[PDB]
Amino acid sequence: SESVTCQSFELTLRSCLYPHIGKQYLECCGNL
Amino acid sequence: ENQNVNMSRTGSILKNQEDTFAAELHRLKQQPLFSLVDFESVLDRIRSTVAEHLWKLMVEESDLLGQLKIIKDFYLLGRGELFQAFIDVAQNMLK
Repeated sequence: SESVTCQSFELTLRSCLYPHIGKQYLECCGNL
Repeated sequence: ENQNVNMSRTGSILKNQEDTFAAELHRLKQQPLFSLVDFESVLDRIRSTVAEHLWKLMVEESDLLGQLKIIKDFYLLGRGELFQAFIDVAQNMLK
């Protein structure tokens, strides 16, 4: 949409990747 | 951020106040100038709606009114008889 409402920028995407890691780190330990 | 993410003050995982915050961001960046009233009247809105949601947090999780009369009864000694039996016994072996 707009850049200035998306602020800013790369630590928000990185804090999206850590639950993407997390949804495998949380589901592996259930199987262990 | 430490304990639990649905316990946030602004409303960040659990509410939609941060999209109101996004609207505030849209309002405050395109302005080329700066003054005092426009900056500080919306310093209310990032504070006041945030200052009430944590008040509506700690009422229900704790029974607020419980321990905050209990902790005063231990220090200002509201239960007056309930410590004198301690004082009578603690006198005879603090000698």
